[PDB]
Amino acid sequence: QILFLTLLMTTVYSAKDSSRFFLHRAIWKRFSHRFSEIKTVEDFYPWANGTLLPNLYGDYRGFITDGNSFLLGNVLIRQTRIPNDIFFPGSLHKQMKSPPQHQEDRENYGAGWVPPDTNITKVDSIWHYQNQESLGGYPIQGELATYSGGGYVVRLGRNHSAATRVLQHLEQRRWLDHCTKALFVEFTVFNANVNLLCAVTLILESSGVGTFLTSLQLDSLTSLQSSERGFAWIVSQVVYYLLVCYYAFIQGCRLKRQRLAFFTRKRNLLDTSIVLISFSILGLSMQSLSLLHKKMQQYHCDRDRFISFYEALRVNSAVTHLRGFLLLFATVRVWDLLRHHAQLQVINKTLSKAWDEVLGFILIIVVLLSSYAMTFNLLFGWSISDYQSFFRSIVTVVGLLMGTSKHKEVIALYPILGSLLVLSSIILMGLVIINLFVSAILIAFG
Amino acid sequence: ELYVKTTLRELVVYIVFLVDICLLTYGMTSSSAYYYTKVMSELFLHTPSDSGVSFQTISSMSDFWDFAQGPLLDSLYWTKWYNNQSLGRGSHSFIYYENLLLGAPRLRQLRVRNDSCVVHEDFREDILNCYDVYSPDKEDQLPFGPQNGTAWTYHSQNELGGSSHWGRLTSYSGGGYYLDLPGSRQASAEALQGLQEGLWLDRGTRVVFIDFSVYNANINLFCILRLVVEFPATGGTIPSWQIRTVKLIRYVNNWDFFIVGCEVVFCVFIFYYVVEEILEIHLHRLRYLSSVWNILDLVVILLSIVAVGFHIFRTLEVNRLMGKLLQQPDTYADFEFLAFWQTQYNNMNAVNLFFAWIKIFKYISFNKTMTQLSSTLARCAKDILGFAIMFFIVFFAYAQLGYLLFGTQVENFSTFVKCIFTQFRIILGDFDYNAIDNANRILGPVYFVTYVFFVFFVLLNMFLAIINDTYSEV
Amino acid sequence: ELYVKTTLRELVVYIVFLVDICLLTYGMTSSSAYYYTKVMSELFLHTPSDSGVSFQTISSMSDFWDFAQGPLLDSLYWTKWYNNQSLGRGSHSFIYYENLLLGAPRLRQLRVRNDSCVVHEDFREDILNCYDVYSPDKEDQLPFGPQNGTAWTYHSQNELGGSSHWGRLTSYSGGGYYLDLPGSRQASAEALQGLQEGLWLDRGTRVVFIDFSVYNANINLFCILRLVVEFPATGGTIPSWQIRTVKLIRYVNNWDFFIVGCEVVFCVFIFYYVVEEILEIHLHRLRYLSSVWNILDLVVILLSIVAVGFHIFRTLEVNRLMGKLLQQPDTYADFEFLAFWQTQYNNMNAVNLFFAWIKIFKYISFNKTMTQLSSTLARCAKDILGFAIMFFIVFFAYAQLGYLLFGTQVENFSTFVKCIFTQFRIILGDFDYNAIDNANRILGPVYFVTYVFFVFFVLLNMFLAIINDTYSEVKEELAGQK
Amino acid sequence: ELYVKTTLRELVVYIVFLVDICLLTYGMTSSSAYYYTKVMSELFLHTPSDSGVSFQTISSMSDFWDFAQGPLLDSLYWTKGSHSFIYYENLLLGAPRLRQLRVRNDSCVVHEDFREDILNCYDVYSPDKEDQLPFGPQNGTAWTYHSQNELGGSSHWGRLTSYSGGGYYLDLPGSRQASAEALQGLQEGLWLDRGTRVVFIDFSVYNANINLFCILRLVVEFPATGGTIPSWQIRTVKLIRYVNNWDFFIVGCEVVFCVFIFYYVVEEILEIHLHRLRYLSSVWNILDLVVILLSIVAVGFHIFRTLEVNRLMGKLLQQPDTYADFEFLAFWQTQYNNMNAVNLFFAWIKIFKYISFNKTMTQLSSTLARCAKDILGFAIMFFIVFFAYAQLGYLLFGTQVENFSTFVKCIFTQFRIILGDFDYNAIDNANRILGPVYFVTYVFFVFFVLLNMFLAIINDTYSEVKEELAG
Ligand SMILES: *[C@@H]1O[C@H](CO)[C@@H](O)[C@H](O)[C@H]1NC(C)=O
Ligand SMILES: *[C@@H]1O[C@H](CO)[C@@H](O)[C@H](O)[C@H]1NC(C)=O
Ligand SMILES: *[C@@H]1O[C@H](CO)[C@@H](O)[C@H](O)[C@H]1NC(C)=O
Ligand SMILES: *[C@@H]1O[C@H](CO)[C@@H](O)[C@H](O)[C@H]1NC(C)=O
Ligand SMILES: *[C@@H]1O[C@H](CO)[C@@H](O)[C@H](O)[C@H]1NC(C)=O
Ligand SMILES: *[C@@H]1O[C@H](CO)[C@@H](O)[C@H](O)[C@H]1NC(C)=O
Ligand SMILES: *[C@@H]1O[C@H](CO)[C@@H](O)[C@H](O)[C@H]1NC(C)=O
Ligand SMILES: *[C@@H]1O[C@H](CO)[C@@H](O)[C@H](O)[C@H]1NC(C)=O
Ligand SMILES: *[C@@H]1O[C@H](CO)[C@@H](O)[C@H](O)[C@H]1NC(C)=O
Ligand SMILES: *[C@@H]1O[C@H](CO)[C@@H](O)[C@H](O)[C@H]1NC(C)=O
Ligand SMILES: [Ca+2]
Ligand SMILES: [Ca+2]
Ligand SMILES: [Ca+2]
Ligand SMILES: [Ca+2]
Ligand SMILES: [Ca+2]
Repeated sequence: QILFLTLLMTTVYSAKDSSRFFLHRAIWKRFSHRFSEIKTVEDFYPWANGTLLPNLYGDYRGFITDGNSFLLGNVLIRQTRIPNDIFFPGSLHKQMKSPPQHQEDRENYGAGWVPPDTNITKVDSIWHYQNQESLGGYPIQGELATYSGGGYVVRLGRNHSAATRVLQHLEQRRWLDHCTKALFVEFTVFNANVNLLCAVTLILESSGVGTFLTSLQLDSLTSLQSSERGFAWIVSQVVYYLLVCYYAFIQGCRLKRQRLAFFTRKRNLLDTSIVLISFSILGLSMQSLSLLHKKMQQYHCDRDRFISFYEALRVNSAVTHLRGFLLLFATVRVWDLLRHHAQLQVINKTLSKAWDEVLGFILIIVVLLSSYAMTFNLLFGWSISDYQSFFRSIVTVVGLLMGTSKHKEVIALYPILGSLLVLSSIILMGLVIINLFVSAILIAFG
Repeated sequence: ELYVKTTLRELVVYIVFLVDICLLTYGMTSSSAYYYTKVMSELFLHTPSDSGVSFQTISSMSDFWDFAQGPLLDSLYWTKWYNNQSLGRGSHSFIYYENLLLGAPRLRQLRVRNDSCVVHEDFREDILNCYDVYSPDKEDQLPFGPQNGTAWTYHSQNELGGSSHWGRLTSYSGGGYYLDLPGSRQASAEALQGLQEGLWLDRGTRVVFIDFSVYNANINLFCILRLVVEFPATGGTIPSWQIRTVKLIRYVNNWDFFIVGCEVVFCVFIFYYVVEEILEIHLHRLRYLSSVWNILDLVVILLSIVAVGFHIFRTLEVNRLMGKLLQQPDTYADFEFLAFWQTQYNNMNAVNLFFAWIKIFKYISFNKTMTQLSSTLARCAKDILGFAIMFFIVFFAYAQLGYLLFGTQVENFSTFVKCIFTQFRIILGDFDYNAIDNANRILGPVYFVTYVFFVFFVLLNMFLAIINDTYSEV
Repeated sequence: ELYVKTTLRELVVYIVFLVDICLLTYGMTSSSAYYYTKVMSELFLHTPSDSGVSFQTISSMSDFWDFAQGPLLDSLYWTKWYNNQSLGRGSHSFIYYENLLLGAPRLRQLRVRNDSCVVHEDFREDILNCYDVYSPDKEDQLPFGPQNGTAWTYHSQNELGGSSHWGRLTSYSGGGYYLDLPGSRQASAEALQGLQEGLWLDRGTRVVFIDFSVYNANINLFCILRLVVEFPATGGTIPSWQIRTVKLIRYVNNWDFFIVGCEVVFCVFIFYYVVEEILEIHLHRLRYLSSVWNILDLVVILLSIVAVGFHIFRTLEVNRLMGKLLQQPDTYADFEFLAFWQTQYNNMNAVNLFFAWIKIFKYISFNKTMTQLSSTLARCAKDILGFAIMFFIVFFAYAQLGYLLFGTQVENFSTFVKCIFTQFRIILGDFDYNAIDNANRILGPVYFVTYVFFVFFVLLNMFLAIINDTYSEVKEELAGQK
Repeated sequence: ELYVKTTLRELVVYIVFLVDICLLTYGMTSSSAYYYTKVMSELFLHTPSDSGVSFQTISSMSDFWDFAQGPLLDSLYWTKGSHSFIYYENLLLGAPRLRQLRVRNDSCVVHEDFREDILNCYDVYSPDKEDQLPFGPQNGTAWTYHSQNELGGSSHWGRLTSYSGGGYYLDLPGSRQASAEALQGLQEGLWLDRGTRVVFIDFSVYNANINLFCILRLVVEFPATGGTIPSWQIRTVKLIRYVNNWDFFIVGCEVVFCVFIFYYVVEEILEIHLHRLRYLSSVWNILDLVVILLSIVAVGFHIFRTLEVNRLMGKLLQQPDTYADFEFLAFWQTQYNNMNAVNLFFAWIKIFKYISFNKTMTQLSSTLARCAKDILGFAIMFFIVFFAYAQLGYLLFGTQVENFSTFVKCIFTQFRIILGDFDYNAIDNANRILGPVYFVTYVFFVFFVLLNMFLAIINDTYSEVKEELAG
């Protein structure tokens, strides 16, 4: 049906937002200032005091850094550790040790990371452990690991006064020391000028050599109304969602009269999936808005408490991923509906001899790219950043083929070898295309 | 063979017309218009203050006042040599000792209403203000602050005889809250101090303009500067600028007095080409509309007419501006309208010349010099259309996908049109992939690799299709 | 195969000639000539002052005096070690402790006249004087300032013994107003202060040159420095420089008493090639001007004779300069003329060597038809001429359009030939799309897209045209035989 | 079509060898050898001093003494015994060493007209003209010469000269105040004067969480003309430890690889017995013997590496406060890496002697044998003009541009221009007249020879089939 497909594509090509870019950009620009100059955990305190507190409490009571963005609740600082297993190598060079990779801290210590006293429980201290279930469940995927959702937790916020109080109380007592793995700073913000709820996480994680990597993760979600997006949008969507139900009924009465062979035809698997996805999208959208509302119900009871909006943002990311698939299926279905009602065969069956050119030319490709990717990764993977791993090298070699990446540093590093490798590539491709010419000109002559 | 089409009597006449319009359009471009723009933009956009805030790196309102106090009055007002000996010419400011500052600079501001939107139901007793994005119907028109001067009351677009402006987010209207800066530098410093103490820039502010103009008489040129700062409803600031070097007065020396003869012969040539094109349509009533070389003649005629009209418009407008500049100084003179329209006039002249050259390509002919591919795509015009649609539907699907996956973290994907042009540029070998790999660690590489393989597939198919055609029959 | 032609002996003597000229060219190029220029150019152009003004970031008449009194005198005059211990050799500046400063540096200036304009009547009451852009006809020759020194009166080009100079805006003359800087750093600071106090850079100034030169004896080399600042009619400054490393003194070594043995061979080989290129004219009275090898055999002889002629002039002038430097120090020695012409001599020698290398196909040529192509010059005589004068029309139309749209904003489109080369580089995948998109975000994209589509179209057209033509003629040449 | 070649057994016993040779080259590589290099480079090359002088921006002797007494000592000494832990985790091994190579006082006799101003002359560096006498106070180990055999060391092919291995050295003491005192005493007397030609700073660090050595060498060359040219080499070494599970696995696969190469060499010499002649016909046999050679030298270096590392560690803990030469190990481990990558490439592409794919890996040789004697005469014609352009570009530019400063640099610059990596503004600012001409004519020459070769092979095919069809 023409109307059904045109409505689907205008409902996927629409629903864009031009403010989710500028919000992310403003926030990232302000909070990432001088963040990457933190190497050791000794520097976190000048940075926190200089470019984290002036932005969290920005000269309008409640908003971050210019007004325009309300702060929702407390600000959390969390940290996961490795057990203080006293190493002090010193005279330990013969039979050098292997530090364990099975270690995390889960014990309750007491002030100064010492043994605790005879109240063995799990109190809410900055020294006791907090379960992920007790906490807002959210495993964070950092850059060189996937840290847990628990740890040692402090909350300092809603003034500028209490923030500095606890920031000078943490440093005086050595809360952050050398047994500290990743550290996280978490808060949430709401912008009511362009209804958008953003969650900000700042990750300071530990590498092998004593030094830290810094990163930001922003995630936003638009809680408008899902229905009050204005006129001329509700009408198109309502007719589209009525036609989706029509087609669902069509495919239902088609399956009942079949009981089988429904999965043998492409024209059936391509519409049922579209129907299911179109239903699930609106289902999950209503569900996300409900989750947000009932989590605001908690905020209105007692603010001055940390709140995690992670469930709503996660189901919203599900809604987003279910749109790439809707778009893909719609494109395939449109292409088929067009190639049927107009004899528009793409290939003149020169791209096949009944099964071989399919898997007799996607093996040449894989072997050649694996060869060049492995070699480039072993040769240049210790200095150049585009060849750190095998898959980075795969993408970079494909880019070399396309032209977006240049051979300027691999020639500046290893001229004698890098030149011969490029030469091999070029000779191979030239021979391939010359064969493609001569076989073609010899076919149409014999 | 390049045998000549329609009689030499026509080719020679068109050659004369072509060289005439070339003399016209190249006699009015100056060799020192790039360096003028260069030095002026480098003086106003790059000079930093103490704390190092240049206009290109403004990021807050405090930064804005930092720039507006220090390196804006220091650059606008020049009253001493470098050895602190005073220049002779008094009461005027000559920037770089050569460029006379015309009139008075102007600061303008466009505000939004305290209640342009309604806050969400949950945050209705925590958030008390809603400031929508800019729109001409949501625009504060009430006094604020001390509520007295011209910087605190609203002036319509017809009181402030002014025009629109296409910024980086929207198009802004021509009215609002303004202030004209006075003669000396200390008076301007005090005026700006008064604008900053009583809080002129609050969260209702959406855009700020700084307008001024300069004239150089050594070369005969104007430079009109407009510095814009936009404050989105999402927070942040975005600076931009328009610096237009133009020639509004254009009859000073003898080389210019020669150009009036070329202009007269241009008008008589247009008269000839409009009487000639009618005797070509008086015969062929509607068969005339079949030749493609006839739409081009109409377009060239139309564009020449429009240029001839803008000539006299510009003359009258510049006379009025100079009069009002001389009679009542210390007032802002709207040079930006004339500058914008002169720039558009120059663009139109460039396009018209580009089409004149193609018409010369029409007058002479070559038997078959590049008709070789046209022949093959006139013969094999069915499968190439299938390939065109199959390439375009996937191309747009990929553009939308790239807008979905990235486009909150990367700018090149923040808009559908930006996605289209970013893909077009990928095809040519110009792309920073590390951005989209930081943005998404799994689907970044997938997007990139599948897109590149799709492009290569389509090109391979097209080549195998067209080279398998030059060998069909023998 | 390798079809060696022309009485192989001739090849074995041309190879000797080739080896001789490569011995004569590479025996006078130093390997340490790049690291001389590098340090002498990063000392004088990248050294900031207290305010942070290098020579490359001069943008006012005040930055010029910030730099000329700070990082210039600091770098010119070296008199102590890095531990504040005085150098041994006194009353002589040894830059970087190795490079001897020859003579005295010179500051020269050219200014423009006062009434060299018209002040079109609308502004005739506000603006009173108009100074034009630089041109020799409109040039000031009167005294100004205190009106008595050598920095306040005008000296013609024959009086200074000067020469032209090609800058970024125009080509300046040789005369002007100058000041020599002799003696210590304290004697130069006072002179520069005197020039600043009484305004030396005023509204009429159009260009300022700073010239000097150093000599290095470890490796027998000269570095001649000329730093130019141009003050356009619009205001501001444009800094540029020419830093030339040259070997003006030839023989001090043991290798060089051998290379002279080479060069006398050169001067007889030339006599062997001009005495035979006249016999061919005697035998082929006017058919001698048929091939182009007899045209390259004239250019190479001419360039060789010109080099032999320049050698003598260079020797005489370096003797004159070295004598003047010794007989009266504390004065400016004009080394810039000789450095310029030595660089031009080097350029001409490199071109001559390139032509001598590609003249090897005249002797030892292979046999792929003529060049495995003339097969396509069958129907090219009427097709390629039609294909070029139809591609260049549209190419130059695009060039003009790009110069008229952009060109007041983007530099690559500042002039016509700049747009020509910019488009040539766009074809090769070397473009800056953001500049074009900012200059005009409606016609910029249109220009770019239509241009790349046009070039892709003509590429595809040429390719399939040539393959189709060669196919057609091979097919008909098969058909004609049977 | 797609079919296994020449038998089923060799293909499986080769896809076993391929899988085994991929794990032996990923048991040497670490994934934290790039973070480590990045961090140590950021520490020692980018950290600025007061006056803001990094190592990358040293341009005189004053800048050298500002970097040496500032950020070098600040980056080499941390605390919170009698040891240093950089960033708390990277232990400093032994003592850092400064070394200097000088040149004689009378080496490059002055011209005639300048010998009354300039008295003595110092040539460029070369082992012939070199200074070996004491200077300054003539007292310590930094003011006397020690030959290359005493200071057990090797040449360094850094820049302009390939410097020797001896010279005048100083081993920095333990604490920071003692090193500052030593460097100040080294400066008060002119340790760097007109004779100095090169200065090396060598040290090494060891991280134990990840198992790595970072070996740093910073070179500063003082040309015969003045100023300085700095360079650096930062390398990383593994030091595998044999307790774990994975390491026992790696020992096992090591033994397997040795067995495999023994099998392959015996098979090659076994089938050489059959059909002695024509054995040089196939290129695959050349590939096999190449892989064999590279594999045996691989195991050679693999044993020598362990020998030298145990020697180093012995000397290191037996007597600290001295200098432990890690530079030899780093250099040759890098060469071993570069060789193993190539061996892996060859082993990967050696599977086309096996399972085969059609219409490409059948007629590339069929077309290559046909496209010969018309391309060998097309390569002798391309390289003449290629090297003519190389010399023209070396002589036109090359006093101003670095990419044209020597001949081989011009060769690789032209190669990169072909690949599409040029800096046109540099060439254009060097010469405003001949820069553009050089560029344009070179590009046109390349495209001309490309399309002529294309047309040559096309017409070859045409003629061939025409003579093969209507003959
Ligand atoms: C935090 O920053 C403010 C302003 O930068 C400063 O006054 C205060 O002393 C700082 N606190 C510490 C502990 O340095
Ligand atoms: C600081 O915040 C705490 C709770 O977060 C509150 O009790 C206290 O009144 C606040 N102080 C000020 C000065 O607002
Ligand atoms: C600037 O000029 C004034 C008056 O001409 C003088 O008092 C002052 O010393 C000069 N220099 C400055 C302000 O640095
Ligand atoms: C918003 O602005 C208006 C402007 O007159 C003012 O009257 C009002 O008090 C402001 N605040 C609120 C909460 O409306
Ligand atoms: C505002 O304007 C009124 C009108 O004259 C005047 O009385 C008042 O003083 C002005 N206020 C200021 C701050 O200038
Ligand atoms: C610099 O040299 C002078 C010359 O005697 C000396 O007085 C002064 O102390 C030195 N300053 C240093 C070495 O910092
Ligand atoms: C204009 O130039 C003339 C020529 O020397 C000079 O006499 C006159 O004083 C100048 N006028 C001004 C205002 O400088
Ligand atoms: C300065 O000028 C006077 C007269 O104008 C002249 O006699 C004298 O030689 C000049 N030079 C000086 C005083 O150094
Ligand atoms: C060269 O240096 C040596 C140092 O061993 C010194 O004895 C000799 O006098 C110097 N020669 C000259 C000519 O200065
Ligand atoms: C250094 O000089 C001292 C005298 O100042 C002497 O006793 C000693 O032997 C010399 N050599 C050394 C310390 O190696
Ligand atoms: Ca017509
Ligand atoms: Ca001849
Ligand atoms: Ca290993
Ligand atoms: Ca074999
Ligand atoms: Ca490329």
